[PDB]
Amino acid sequence: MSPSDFLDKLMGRTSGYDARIRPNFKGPPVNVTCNIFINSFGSIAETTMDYRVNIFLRQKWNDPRLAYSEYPDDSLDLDPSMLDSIWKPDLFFANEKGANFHEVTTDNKLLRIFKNGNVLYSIRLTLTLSCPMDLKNFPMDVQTCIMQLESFGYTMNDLIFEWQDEAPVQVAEGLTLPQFLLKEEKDLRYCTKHYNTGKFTCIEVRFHLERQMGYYLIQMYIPSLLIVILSWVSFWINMDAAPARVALGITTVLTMTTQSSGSRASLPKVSYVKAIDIWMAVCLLFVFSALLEYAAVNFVSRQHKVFIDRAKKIDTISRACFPLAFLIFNIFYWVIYKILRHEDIH
Amino acid sequence: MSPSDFLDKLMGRTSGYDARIRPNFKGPPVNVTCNIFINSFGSIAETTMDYRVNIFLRQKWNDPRLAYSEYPDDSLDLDPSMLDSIWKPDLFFANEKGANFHEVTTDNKLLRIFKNGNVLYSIRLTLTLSCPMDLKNFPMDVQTCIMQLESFGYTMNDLIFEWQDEAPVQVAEGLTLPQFLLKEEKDLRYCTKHYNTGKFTCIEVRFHLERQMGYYLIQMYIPSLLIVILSWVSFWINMDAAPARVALGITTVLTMTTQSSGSRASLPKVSYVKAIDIWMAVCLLFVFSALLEYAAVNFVSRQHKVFIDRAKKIDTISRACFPLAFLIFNIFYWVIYKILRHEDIH
Amino acid sequence: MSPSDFLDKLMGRTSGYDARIRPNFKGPPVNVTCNIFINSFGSIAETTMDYRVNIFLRQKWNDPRLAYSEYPDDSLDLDPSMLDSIWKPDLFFANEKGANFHEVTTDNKLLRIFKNGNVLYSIRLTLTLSCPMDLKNFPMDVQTCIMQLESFGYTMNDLIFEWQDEAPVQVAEGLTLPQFLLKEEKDLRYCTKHYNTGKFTCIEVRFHLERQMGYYLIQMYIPSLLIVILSWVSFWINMDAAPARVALGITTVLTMTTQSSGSRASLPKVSYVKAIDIWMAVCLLFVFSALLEYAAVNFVSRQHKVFIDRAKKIDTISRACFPLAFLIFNIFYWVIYKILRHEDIH
Amino acid sequence: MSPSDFLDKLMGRTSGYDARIRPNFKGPPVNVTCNIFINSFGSIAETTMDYRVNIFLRQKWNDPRLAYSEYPDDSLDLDPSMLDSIWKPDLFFANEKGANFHEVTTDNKLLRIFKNGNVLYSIRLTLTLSCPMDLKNFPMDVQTCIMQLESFGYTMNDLIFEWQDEAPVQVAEGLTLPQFLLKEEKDLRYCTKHYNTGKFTCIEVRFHLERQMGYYLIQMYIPSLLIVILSWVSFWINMDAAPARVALGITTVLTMTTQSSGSRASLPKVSYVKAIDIWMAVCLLFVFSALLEYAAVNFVSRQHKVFIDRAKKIDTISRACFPLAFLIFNIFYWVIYKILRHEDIH
Amino acid sequence: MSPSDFLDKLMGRTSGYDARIRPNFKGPPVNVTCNIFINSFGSIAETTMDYRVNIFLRQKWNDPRLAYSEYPDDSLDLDPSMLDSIWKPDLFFANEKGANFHEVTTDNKLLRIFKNGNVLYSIRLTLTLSCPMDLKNFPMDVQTCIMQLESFGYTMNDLIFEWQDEAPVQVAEGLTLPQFLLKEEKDLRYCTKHYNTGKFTCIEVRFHLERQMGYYLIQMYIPSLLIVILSWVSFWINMDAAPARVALGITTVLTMTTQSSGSRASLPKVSYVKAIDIWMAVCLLFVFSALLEYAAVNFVSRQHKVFIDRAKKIDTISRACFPLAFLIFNIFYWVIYKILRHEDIH
Ligand SMILES: *[C@@H]1O[C@H](CO)[C@@H](O[C@@H]2O[C@H](CO)[C@@H](O)[C@H](O)[C@H]2NC(C)=O)[C@H](O)[C@H]1NC(C)=O
Ligand SMILES: *[C@@H]1O[C@H](CO)[C@@H](O[C@@H]2O[C@H](CO)[C@@H](O)[C@H](O)[C@H]2NC(C)=O)[C@H](O)[C@H]1NC(C)=O
Ligand SMILES: *[C@@H]1O[C@H](CO)[C@@H](O[C@@H]2O[C@H](CO)[C@@H](O)[C@H](O)[C@H]2NC(C)=O)[C@H](O)[C@H]1NC(C)=O
Ligand SMILES: *[C@@H]1O[C@H](CO)[C@@H](O[C@@H]2O[C@H](CO)[C@@H](O)[C@H](O)[C@H]2NC(C)=O)[C@H](O)[C@H]1NC(C)=O
Ligand SMILES: *[C@@H]1O[C@H](CO)[C@@H](O[C@@H]2O[C@H](CO)[C@@H](O)[C@H](O)[C@H]2NC(C)=O)[C@H](O)[C@H]1NC(C)=O
Repeated sequence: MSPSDFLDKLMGRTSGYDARIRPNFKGPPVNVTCNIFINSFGSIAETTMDYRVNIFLRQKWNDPRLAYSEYPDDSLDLDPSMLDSIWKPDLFFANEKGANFHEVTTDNKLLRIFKNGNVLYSIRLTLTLSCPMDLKNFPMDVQTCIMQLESFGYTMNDLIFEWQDEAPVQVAEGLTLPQFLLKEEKDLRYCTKHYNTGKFTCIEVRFHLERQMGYYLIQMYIPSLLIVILSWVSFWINMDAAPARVALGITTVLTMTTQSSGSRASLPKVSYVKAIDIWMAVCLLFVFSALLEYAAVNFVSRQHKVFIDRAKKIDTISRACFPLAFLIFNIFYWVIYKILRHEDIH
Repeated sequence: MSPSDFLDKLMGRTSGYDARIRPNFKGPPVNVTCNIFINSFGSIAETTMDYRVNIFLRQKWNDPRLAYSEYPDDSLDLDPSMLDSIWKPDLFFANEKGANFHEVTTDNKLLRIFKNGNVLYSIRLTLTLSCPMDLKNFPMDVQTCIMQLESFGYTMNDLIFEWQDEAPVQVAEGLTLPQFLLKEEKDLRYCTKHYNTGKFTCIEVRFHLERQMGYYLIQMYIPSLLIVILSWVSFWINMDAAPARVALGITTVLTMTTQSSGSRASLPKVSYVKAIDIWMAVCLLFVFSALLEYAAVNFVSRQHKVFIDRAKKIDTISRACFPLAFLIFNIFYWVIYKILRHEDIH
Repeated sequence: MSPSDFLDKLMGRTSGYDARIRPNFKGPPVNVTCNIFINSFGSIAETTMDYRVNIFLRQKWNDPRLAYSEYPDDSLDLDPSMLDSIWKPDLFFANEKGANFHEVTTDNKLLRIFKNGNVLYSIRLTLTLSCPMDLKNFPMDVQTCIMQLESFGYTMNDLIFEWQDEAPVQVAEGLTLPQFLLKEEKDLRYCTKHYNTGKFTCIEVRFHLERQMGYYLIQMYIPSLLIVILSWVSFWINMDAAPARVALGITTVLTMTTQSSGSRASLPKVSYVKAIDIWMAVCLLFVFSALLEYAAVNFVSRQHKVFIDRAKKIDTISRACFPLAFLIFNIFYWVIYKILRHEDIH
Repeated sequence: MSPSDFLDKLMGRTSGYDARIRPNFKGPPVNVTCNIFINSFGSIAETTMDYRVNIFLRQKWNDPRLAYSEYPDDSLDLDPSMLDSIWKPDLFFANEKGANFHEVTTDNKLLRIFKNGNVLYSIRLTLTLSCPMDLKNFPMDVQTCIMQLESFGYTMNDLIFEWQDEAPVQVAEGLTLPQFLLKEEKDLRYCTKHYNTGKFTCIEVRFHLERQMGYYLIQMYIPSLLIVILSWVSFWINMDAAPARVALGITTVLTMTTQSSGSRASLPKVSYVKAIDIWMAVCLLFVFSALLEYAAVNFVSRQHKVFIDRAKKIDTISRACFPLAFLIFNIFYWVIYKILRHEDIH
Repeated sequence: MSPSDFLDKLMGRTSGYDARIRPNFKGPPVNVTCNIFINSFGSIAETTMDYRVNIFLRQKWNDPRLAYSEYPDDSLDLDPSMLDSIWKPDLFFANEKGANFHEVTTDNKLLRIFKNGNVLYSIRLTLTLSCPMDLKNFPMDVQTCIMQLESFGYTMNDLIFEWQDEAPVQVAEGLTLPQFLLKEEKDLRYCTKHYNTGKFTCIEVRFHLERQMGYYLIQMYIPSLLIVILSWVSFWINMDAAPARVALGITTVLTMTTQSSGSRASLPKVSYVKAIDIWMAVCLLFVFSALLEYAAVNFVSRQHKVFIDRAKKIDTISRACFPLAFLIFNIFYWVIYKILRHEDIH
């Protein structure tokens, strides 16, 4: 009746329970059903290609040696300090770079035991998980982060992991990300590792994150468009003001180069072309073409009177031709980069 | 009479005390009253959306098995090394990203036991707590940091947390923050977590922090206003000095772009518009309009004499119209951003 | 006679010594005298408002139960591994953000026991201590760092800390700081904490640090003075060279703005005005006034001959008036900021 | 038959097994065969000259005292908590700056014991390994990272390490690096340490990494080439526009200096010349020569008419001579830096 | 004969060996001879004034109680897990800011015991050691790093440290440093600490590091020399081109200021003058003098014809006088900073 003697009667030397033996030795494999609650989600860094998460991991399995029939209550929520005295699955995260438990006050490790021997085991973890990021279409990209739960020491004939049938991944209410939107749907997949040591169980969960475009509109696109429009001002300046137009061209080209360099400041040094790179390259080509247009005008207007009329015609043609070509480029760029974004994330 | 035998007579194998059993087993839930002393408060980072605090956490509860009637003194302040031999609540901080205890010399873990079994337990902690920050109205914003104290392994029928009736949150005297002002009032709320594992107790405390505006006046607003005034100098320069006025416009526009980029250097990449963004955008529009005004003057004054008088009229009109419009914008901006700040923090 | 049996005869089950009981139970409080040797001193960061120190902490007290009369030698320097078997004071550092012990080879924890029971206990620590910094007069400021030694679990009726009468704070010979000068005198004060848990002993030591001005002369003051002198060159250029003088004014103003922004790069975002801020503001006002002077000259000289003579008079007056006013400002600035520095540090 | 008594019958006080004695005491040395699975590979930093890896390390050896003949199954995959009760080799990584084990849930330490006493021991590690990098030919370099497995406490007469005959190094499928390509072939070598303490076994594995050139084309080469082409525009401007051409030369030279400084931002301060340094130096020489060409033209054209024709001839010659010389330099540079890259990596 | 009983017969309760007593109690002090193997050497940071090293530390002493006469072999290389059961010296590093042991696989702690009781104890450590750096002559300086090995708990009458007579400091073959050259000779000195707690043994080793000058030639000296040569181009431009020459002077002065600021980017904020500071100051003075020369020419040439001839004479004199004075300064600077470097390092 007392609780103290029941605790060590269930598991102990008198009971003969061995925590080094899985519940069904030399029998069917242990079936562990897992679910995850995401308390926080952030620190998504493209430079290191990883993200930090904080979760409650819940594992449920069955231990026949832990079945009791004395206490009337079906479930026993006991003290989370006898985890060392019972068998537990050897779960680990395959793509984890860094993981830690939480020891604030009492370690966060809930354990409930049912009448039939069902064990529920909940533990709070902080993980840093690697995420290979495809940075093509970078300002308008969608990334897929994965989380793999794998057995390290037991093969498929001893330990099998399964996702819970209902709500395997829950997210804390009000969880928002400053840079990304987390899609409501989450993919559950069956990884299965094959090493030279054998076959090991694995379960995978995939989160989809869409980058928000407002910051890049404020920071990169609008300043570059302003530089292009500023370079167009040269066409309305008197053709005899050589220092003015030449300085306009120089400053616009150099500023465009600086902005192109700065657009990849917080990104890994990937060796393919991104969407922002295409935008910056076209803007640089536009400002360079404006400077070359003035160079042609200056060269033509001193060939001595059709040489003056020809330069005036070049300026008047450019005044309308540059914005029209830029508008056509903008239409094509935005249409094709909002059409690629209609490709299925899967 | 001796202290040594009393210490292990109160809790030990002879006494039969079990630290794995809560004080009132199969009875009413344990009522733990908590209070907090804030020793330090700082490291408020908008990029990571967290703040670091150092606290003394005091928990008081009642243990009937710990009631004694031998020693005359009502309270016993004993050695803080037998915390492992008594039951303690499993408190944890829900929004904590990182927590640590202090082990300098002797671990800081005071324990007092009263005659009636009242236990007072004080522990020094350093916490990093996540704070979701609303950066709209950024230079003139007010943030609300929260701290949640929650039970991990016990449900509401076993463990209930309550704030102390008098002085639940105390702050160290002379505690100041370089960037923020901490409001005297603190909000105490009742969170209550509902997971698939059950219902768990929670208590919340909210601190209000008002950002001080002096640094942003020195660093961002005044330099931008100086750039705008500098761009106004062009209107008083001779209209024939094309390189001078064109260079003025170019340099002011490029400097304005650089300042706008630098105004978000230490901020998260949020995708909404802040107050400083509106200010920078309007200043950029003003300097761009000054350059376009000179472009119009230069184009008009060479159409050949009303063409010269018209350009002179444009310059004389701009000389008065630009500062007046800027003053009207300043009045509206500051009035509406000191009117929004009158909205109740709650 | 053997040492091995004497070691556990002094403290052990046979002796009846209890390490959980203070030396004079139910009697006068234990008087612990402390002294500190500073091995290193550095990492003074204004952004985080803390400094890192490395110390040897020596505590001396009396334990009557540890008095022996067998060995002829008065002092016994024993192995530093039986610290767990004797009572020790629960000292801690109130303003410490981070502390660590040193475990290189054998842990650094000397223990000597005298014939009369006097215990000397020396331990090597590394501390990060918070220092609230008053950054007014920043380039020519004097800071006061404090170190508080406080009892966590014992009140004044059980434990009292005192500084040693002679040499309570010693500094390692040749200890220098790259940015600061450490004053020879150190202040010893009596803090005493009053919480809702009671009254706790505290002792405080204050170090005074004077910032050295050579780096700021090389880095900030001289470049700004050079920019001001460069802006004065405009007064000697021909008044018809509008692009030259206008470009001089623009570049000087923009460079002054950049230097003013950079002068607060490694400082916390405080919301008051510092001395370097006043210097930068006055230099910016000077260069802006030079540009406005040229704007006035350019406007006046085209009003058509007294209009040319008047502009020449303005230039000739400015040539002498600008350096004289700057010299007067320099005299006042340096005099009042070397007069404020004569205020007593206490 | 029971597992519990078999576990401590194999190794324990009853068996007489001593974990402090190697399997063949006073006999032939223990032959440990090792293999490695690389789970992740990244964080290759030139500044610190190290790279971070995550591996599964598998060691196989023979322990005659662990041979059993009771259980029918040839292999026993037991609980990974009795590693302390058996002898294990003292492997360590010679070039490791930082190493850590993984304790997520159950520590990742698989152990299998065969009928004949063969022990297979697999452990998950995260290593930071130093890599001395030869940065000559930096944008087009190939680096060789090494990993050394060495015995610390046993000499060659007690412990010998060998690579597994088949698949000693496996890489996870889909493992990619943002900056480098990892060559399929891996070199296996026999290091052998000779200290004053004796001779110690060592085995080495070498990975070859080729840097991808796309990022440096986008970031460094193309902007510099654009600056050079921009400097060529001066030759087509009217020779009387002195401020325009002089400003072109100044801006191109200063931008070239800034790009040369920025090309070594994320590199160690090595004291030899790299390929990117040669490219930047030649580009700087080209833009400086363009400015000096205009200086010569300006000086010649005012010697007063053959002085005007001579300056025109200089400009017309430069118009064709500068791009031709730059093209010849580009041909030579790229040919010799894609010829050096044909040198055998070994 | 068996090894297992011999291991605990040598040290154990049966033997009576006490690890808390030094080998010769109440006798002559223990003489520990030390030597060091440097596996790696790097991370020399001037900002924090420290360097990181990785070493094997070998200590040899004599323990009479450990002398055996049973096993025929003179030396026993036993398992490195019984270090807790024998006495060891309490060595520590006086100038260490951070130290860590290596626990990869089996902890790296070799122990050999000889027939006569000689103990050899080797341990792998990673240290961060503070190094006070004299940054006068910074680009061409030589630094001296020290390493102190000191006893913490034992005085000179109990424990004495000595360097090994032959090869006390060995360096791994092929050890190179990107920024420094490590001199072959190493100084061995006798520190001896005198505290208020007594006299403590210490041994010191000094390494000499010479900074390599190639990086600073590429990064700082050559760009500044190019800026000076660029400023000399103004003397060959027509004296009537005021915007061109004035812009040349402005850009050269501002770029020189920026380079002077950037030359101390990765250095502590010391308050004395370095060699690079002298170089930058003289270059800044040269470019400022060129601008002032043009200002004088512009002022003189409009005093209205001897006023034109005088300005032409000033320009022609400057054309030869500026490079000659710069060459003389270069000769003096390099001669005296390669003469100071001939001072003996000791
Ligand atoms: C774990 O789940 C697996 C899969 O459902 C179970 O394996 C099945 O067991 C039933 C009952 O004995 C057999 O009829 C099936 O043929 C098995 N299928 C496979 C693929 O093995 C297994 O028994 C479960 N383990 C436990 C302990 O209940
Ligand atoms: C903890 O506090 C709760 C709330 O005051 C107590 O619950 C009440 O107990 C009284 C006395 O038995 C009952 O009359 C009330 O109906 C209870 N209310 C509720 C909502 O449960 C509880 O008894 C306290 N626990 C202890 C150990 O004193
Ligand atoms: C610790 O120091 C205090 C202060 O000197 C001692 O308290 C005094 O003790 C003497 C001797 O009994 C009394 O006459 C005084 O009245 C006490 N003064 C106060 C303010 O308490 C105390 O006894 C010392 N403790 C020990 C163990 O020696
Ligand atoms: C480990 O491998 C070595 C090398 O194969 C073995 O050494 C050989 O052992 C055989 C059998 O006794 C001898 O005939 C050879 O002369 C040995 N060669 C050398 C170079 O020593 C060694 O026996 C193996 N160890 C074990 C325990 O099997
Ligand atoms: C450690 O070394 C010291 C110095 O050599 C030894 O001290 C000497 O011991 C000899 C032999 O007894 C004496 O003759 C000398 O007078 C001692 N000199 C000094 C300065 O003390 C010491 O004996 C050595 N310790 C051991 C255990 O051998």
